[PDB]
Amino acid sequence: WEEPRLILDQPAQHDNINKRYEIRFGKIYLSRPTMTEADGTTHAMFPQEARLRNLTYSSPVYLDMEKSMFTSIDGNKVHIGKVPIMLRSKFCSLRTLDEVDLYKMKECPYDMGGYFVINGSEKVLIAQERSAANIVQVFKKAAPSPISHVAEIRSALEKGSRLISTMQIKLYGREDKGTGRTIKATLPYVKQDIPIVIVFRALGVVPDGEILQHICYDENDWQMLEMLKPCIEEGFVIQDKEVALDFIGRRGSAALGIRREKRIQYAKDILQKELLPHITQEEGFETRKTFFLGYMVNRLLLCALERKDQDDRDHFGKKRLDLAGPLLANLFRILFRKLTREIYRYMQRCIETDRDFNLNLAVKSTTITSGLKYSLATGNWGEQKKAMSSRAGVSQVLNRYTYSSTLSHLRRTNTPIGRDGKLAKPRQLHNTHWGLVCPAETPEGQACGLVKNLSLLSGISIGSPSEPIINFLEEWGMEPLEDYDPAQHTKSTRIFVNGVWTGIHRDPSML
Amino acid sequence: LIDTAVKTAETGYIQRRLVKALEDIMVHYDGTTRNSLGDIIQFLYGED
Amino acid sequence: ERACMLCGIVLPGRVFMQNGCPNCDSVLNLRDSDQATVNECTSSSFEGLVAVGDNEHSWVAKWLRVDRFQPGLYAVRVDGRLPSDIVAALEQYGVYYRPRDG
Amino acid sequence: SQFPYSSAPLRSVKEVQFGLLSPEEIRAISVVKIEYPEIMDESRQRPR
Amino acid sequence: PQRLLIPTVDDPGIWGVKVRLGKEKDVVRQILKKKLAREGTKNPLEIYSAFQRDSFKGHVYIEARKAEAINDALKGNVNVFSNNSKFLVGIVEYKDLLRPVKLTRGSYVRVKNGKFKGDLAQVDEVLENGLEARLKLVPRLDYGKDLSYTSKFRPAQRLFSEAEARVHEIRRDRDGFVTYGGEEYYEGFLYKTFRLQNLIVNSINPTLNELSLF
Amino acid sequence: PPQVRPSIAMDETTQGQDDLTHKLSDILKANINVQKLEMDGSPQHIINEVEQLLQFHVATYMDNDIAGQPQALQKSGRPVKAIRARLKGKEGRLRG
Amino acid sequence: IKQKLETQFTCLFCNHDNSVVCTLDKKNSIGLLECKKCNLSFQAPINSLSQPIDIYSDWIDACE
Amino acid sequence: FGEMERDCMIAHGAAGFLKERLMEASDAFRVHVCGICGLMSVIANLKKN
Amino acid sequence: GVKYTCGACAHNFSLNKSDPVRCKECGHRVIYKARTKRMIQFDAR
Amino acid sequence: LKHGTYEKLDEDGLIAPGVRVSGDDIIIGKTTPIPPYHTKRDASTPLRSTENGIVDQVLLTTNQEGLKFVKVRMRTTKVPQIGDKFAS
RNA sequence: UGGCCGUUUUCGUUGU
Ligand SMILES: [Zn+2]
Ligand SMILES: [Zn+2]
Ligand SMILES: [Zn+2]
Ligand SMILES: [Zn+2]
Repeated sequence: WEEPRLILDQPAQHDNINKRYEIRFGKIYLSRPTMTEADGTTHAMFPQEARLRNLTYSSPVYLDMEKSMFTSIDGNKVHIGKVPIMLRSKFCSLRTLDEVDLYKMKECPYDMGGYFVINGSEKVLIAQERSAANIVQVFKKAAPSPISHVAEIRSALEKGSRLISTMQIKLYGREDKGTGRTIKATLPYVKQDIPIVIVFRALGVVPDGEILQHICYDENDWQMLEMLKPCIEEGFVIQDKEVALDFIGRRGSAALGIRREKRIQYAKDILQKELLPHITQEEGFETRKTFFLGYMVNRLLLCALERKDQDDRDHFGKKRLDLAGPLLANLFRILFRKLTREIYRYMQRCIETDRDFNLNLAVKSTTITSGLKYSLATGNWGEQKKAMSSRAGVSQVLNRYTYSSTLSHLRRTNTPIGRDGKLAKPRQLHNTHWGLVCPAETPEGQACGLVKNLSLLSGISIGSPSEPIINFLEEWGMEPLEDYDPAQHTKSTRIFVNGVWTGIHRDPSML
Repeated sequence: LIDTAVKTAETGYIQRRLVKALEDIMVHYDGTTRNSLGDIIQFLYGED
Repeated sequence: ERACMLCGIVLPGRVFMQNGCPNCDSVLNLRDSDQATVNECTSSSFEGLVAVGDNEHSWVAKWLRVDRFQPGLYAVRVDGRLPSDIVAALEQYGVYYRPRDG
Repeated sequence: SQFPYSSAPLRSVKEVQFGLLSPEEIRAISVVKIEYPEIMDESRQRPR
Repeated sequence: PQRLLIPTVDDPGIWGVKVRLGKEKDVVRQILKKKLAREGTKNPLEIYSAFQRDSFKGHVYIEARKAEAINDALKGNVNVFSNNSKFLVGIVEYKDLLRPVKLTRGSYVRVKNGKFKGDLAQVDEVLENGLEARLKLVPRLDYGKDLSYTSKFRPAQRLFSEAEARVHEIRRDRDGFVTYGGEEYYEGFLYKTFRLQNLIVNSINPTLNELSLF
Repeated sequence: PPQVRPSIAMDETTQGQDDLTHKLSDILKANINVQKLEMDGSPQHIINEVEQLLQFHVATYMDNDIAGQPQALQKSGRPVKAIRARLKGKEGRLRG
Repeated sequence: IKQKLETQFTCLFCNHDNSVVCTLDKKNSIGLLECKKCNLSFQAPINSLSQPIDIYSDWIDACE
Repeated sequence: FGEMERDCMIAHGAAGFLKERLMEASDAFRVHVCGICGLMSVIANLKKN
Repeated sequence: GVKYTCGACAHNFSLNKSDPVRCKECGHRVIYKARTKRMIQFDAR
Repeated sequence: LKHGTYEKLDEDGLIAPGVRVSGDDIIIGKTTPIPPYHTKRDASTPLRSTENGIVDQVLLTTNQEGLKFVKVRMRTTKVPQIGDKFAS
C-alpha cells in the first residue's frame, strides 16, 4: 500500500489525446509452501524434504494488481515471488500435525524451529540493535571544535517505523572565542547551516516575542535569554516568511537558478516535509513543529547550562532491538521498489506498441525470490550489485553442536558499531541492562562485549496502535498546544507520545 | 575482559614498531655499535 | 522501421504497407505494391538517426535534402542499392536519384 | 643442487640500482608487441 | 551541390548533451515527439532537429537557438543524465557531426554467425537485393557419425569429399556440385546463402592456417 | 608475461581470467579506440573524454585506491587488484 | 579583502558558462559581479548572511 | 614462518639456518643477469648453451 | 544389480542408471542404497 | 586419474553403505565429457585424507533442477586419548 | 613403463 498506484500518460498528437494508464495494487495472497519438480509435478512440501533435497521452505506469493486505462481528450492474482517461512511460525506446515505426525514426518519434537532453510543450510537471523527513534539526545563535542553541544534526533515515520531523516542542532561558539554563541541548525537536503531564528520565522513565528516565549519556559533564566540573544542579534536582517524561505531555498542543494518563482515553494516543501516527518506532513500544523523545535532548543541549552546530564548513549531504554520482522520488512521494501520500477519500465517499452500486456511476461518474480535467497544465503543484507557497503553477517549457519548452543543462537543480539577504533563505552556493561540481557554470556576476542543475549524473561515489543491511546488522552481532557504559552501553563504537565509532543495537561497524577 | 582484549593488540603493535626500528644495529669487532650504514651509536656497547 | 531510400524517412513497415511513404508514396508506389518493392524501397538497415521536426529553415534539413520531406526520422546512410526498375522509373518521371549512403 | 647444469658463473647480489626505464630501454627489452585485445584466437586453442 | 550548403552563423546552433548510455535513440525519439506535439502550442519547443551518430554513443545533439531551448528539449527525459553537460560545436565541426562515414567477388571474408562463425571464405555471388552474399567455405561436417550444432563443439574443417559422405551417410547435380541437406558443395567447397550482416570483408588479418591453406 | 598474472580455474575445466589481464585488455581496447578517433570525426570533446578514459584505465591498472575519486570494479562489482595492492598491506609481497 | 570568485554560474545574456564572477564587497555592504564575455556587472547590497548564491539569485530576479 | 619468528632467529644470531629456511625449504629459484644493464633479461637456452 | 530402498514405502527394487530417479511402487523421490555383501568386522573395543 | 583407489565404488560409481573407507580413497566417481576417443576426465570426490570410518547411508535423489544429487554420511567413533580437551 | 594434475575471493564462526 505504500505506493498503491502506477500512473502513465500519453499526450499523443499526430488530434490531441491524453491517455492515462493507471495500475493499482490491491490485496496480497499467501500460500503454504509447495514443491514443483522439473517434471511439472507439484505437491505440498515439508521441511525434512527440504533439508534432504537442498530446497527452500518458501511460500509463493500472489498479489492483486489492477490494470486501468483513462483516456481523456483534453489485474488479477499475480505471482510476485517466494518468501521463505520460519519453521513453527503460523504459516508453516508443522504448526498443525501435532506431535504424532512429526515422528511420521521425521522432525524431532524438540527442535523449536524459529529459523529458515535455504539450499539445505539452516540459516538464522541475528537480531540487530539500533538507537531509539524520535528521541532527543545531547552530546558535547570535542574541545577542538566550535561545536560545543549537539542535539541529534533521528526521525522515522510511525507507520512502518523506517528511517526518514536525521537532524542536528549545533551550539556554535567557544568560551570567549567565536564571539557570540550563535546557534545554527542543520536541515536535510542542504549544504549549509541556518540560524535558529531564521527557521523560526520561515515556519510562521516571524516576531521575536513568539520566538522567545516558545523557546523559553523559564523567563528568570536570564542565561538562556542572553545566550540566545546573539541569534536575535543576527536574526534581524530577516523579518518575514518570504526572505527567510528564500534564504532556506537559496541553499537548497538544488540546481542553480530556481529563482524566487519556484525556490520559495522548494523551501516550503523542504520545511513541510523532510523535517520532523514523524510529527506531521500537512499544512496548517506548523504549530506542532515550532513547539517541538522550542522544546529541542530548550533542552539543548539546559544541557549547555549544565543543569541536567547529557543522556547516556549506552542507556538501554534509548536502545531498540530489530527482530526478523522489521529487517525482512526493509529488505522487502527495497525489493518492492525494484519490482515497481521494473514494471514501470516494462510499461514504458511495451505500451507504446499499445499491445495489451498479460501482467505475466512483465512481472519478473525472479527478482524477489533470487534477492531474498541470496541475501539469506550469504547474509549480505542488501542487493547483490552493492555487496560492498552492505551490512554483513546478519544471517549465519545455525549451530547445533548441542541443544543449549542452538537455544542460545536463537536469542543472540548484535551491535552495528564495527571495530575500527576500539573504545570501551559500547562494549562495556551498563546498569539499565538489569534483567534484560545476560550479565554472564558473551564471546571472546574482537566481539567481546558486542554480542549480547536476552535474559530469561526478556520480551520484545511488537507494537500497538496509538490511536486508541491518544483517543483516551483526548478523551481525558488533554489540552492541545494551541492553548499553550510559557506564562499560563508554567506548571502544567507536557505530554509526549512515541517521542512526539502531543498536548498539554495540568493535573497529571490522576491521568 | 575488555581491558585485556584491547591491550594485547596495542602491545603487539608497539613491539613490532620497535623491532623494525632497531633491526639493523649490530656489534662489530672494533667494539662499536653501528647500524647498516656505519653510523656509530655506542662506541662500546652499553658503555661496558 | 525501414528507411525510404530517397527521402530517408524511416517508419514502421506497417505504416508504409497501410499508408506508403509519407513523402514518396506518390512516385514510388509503396502502399499499393508487393512486399518486394516496399522492402527494396525501404531496407531495414539505416544510420544517422536525425529527429527532424522543423525543416523549412533547419540547416540539417537542407543538408539532407529533407526540407520539403515531412519532418521525422531520416536515414543519413543506407546500405545496398535499389534495383534497376525503380531507378529507371524514377529517372523517367524527372527524378534523378542520389543515394544518401555517402 | 636442485637446478640443472648452467655455464654462467654464480655469485651474489651486491648492489641494487633504482631508476626509471627509458622507453628505448623498454623497446630494447620487450620481445613482442601487444596489439590484439582478443586473448584466445578463435576458441580453437592456440591463443592469438 | 552539398558544398554550397555549408553552415553559417544564421543557421541554428547545436549543443551536444550526454544522456543515459545506450538509450540515446530513446531520447532522440522523445525529443521528436515533444517537438511534434509542441509544434505551434503556446510554448513551442524552439528546436530545428535532434540527431545522434552511432560512433558518438551517449552523445545527443539538439539544434536550438538558446541554451534554455536545449534545456527544455532535453527536459522531461529520464534517459538523460540529470547533468546539463552540453558543449558548443565549432562551425567546421557542425557538419562533422552529420558525416555518414569494399565487398567484391573473390574477396577473402570471414563468418561470425551461427555455427560457422570464425571461418574464412571467398564471397561467391551477391544477390541483386543486396542483403545476402554467397560464400565459399571449407565444410565442417560429421558425415552422419553422430546424427540421431554450435560454435564450441564443432569438429575441424575439411573440403567436401563426395566419397566419404557416400560411404558413411546425396543428390549429385553437376560435376563437383553436390546438394547435401540443403547445402551447396561446389568442388568440395561449402556454398550457402550468407547474410551480409554475418560476414566480415574489411580488416581481416590472415592467420598461419590461412597462409598454409590460402 | 602470464607468470605474473595467472588465471584461476574456478572449477577445474572452468577457467576464469585474472583481473590484471582484464585491465591490460581494457587498456589495449582504450588505446585502439584512441587510435581510431583521428581517422574519423573527432569533435574535440570526444577526444578529450576518450583520452581521460584511457588515462583512467592505465591509472587504476596501477593504483585502484587513488584518493578522492571512485574505484574501478569487475563485473562482480568488487574493486580491482592493482599492483599497489599486490605490494602493500599485511599480505603484500614483502610482509606476505 | 576582496575575493574574485570565478564561480560556475552561467550568464543569462552572453550564453556562456563560467563567464560570471560574483565578487564580494562586505566593507560597504555592496554586491559586485563581473562577467567575462559581455562584461556585464550587477550591483546589490549584501549582508553578513548573503553569499554568492544569494547575489546570483537576486541578479536573476533583477534580469527578469 | 612469520615476522616474529624471523626476528627471534636473528636475535639468536643464526644466519645460515635462516638463509636456507627461507631459500631451500621455500621457493628456491635460479635466474640469469646481464652484467652491463644488470637486469635479468638475458635470453638463455641452457641445453642449447 | 544395484538394489535400493524407498524412504516413504520402504519397498526394494533396482535401476540401471537410465530410469528416472523415482520409487517404482509409490513414486517417492527419496531413496537409499542397501548394505553391501562383503563381510563387516568390529573388534568390539 | 587420481592416485587413490576406486574399487570400493559400485558398478555405477557410488559406494555402498557399510564399506570401510580410508584416507585418499575415492568415494564418488564423476566424469566430465572432454570438448574434442579418450575424451573423459576424472571428477571424483575423494575422501578427506585425514579421516577414516565406514560409509553408513547413501542418498540419491534429484536436485531442484532435475540432476542427480548425492550425499554420503560416513561415520566413526572418537575414542578419548592423549591430547583431547575437557571442561567442567 | 616410467612419468603424474585439484580454485579463488569474500564473509563468518571459533581456537591459543
Ligand atoms: Zn520517401
Ligand atoms: Zn555574460
Ligand atoms: Zn644487458
Ligand atoms: Zn516407495
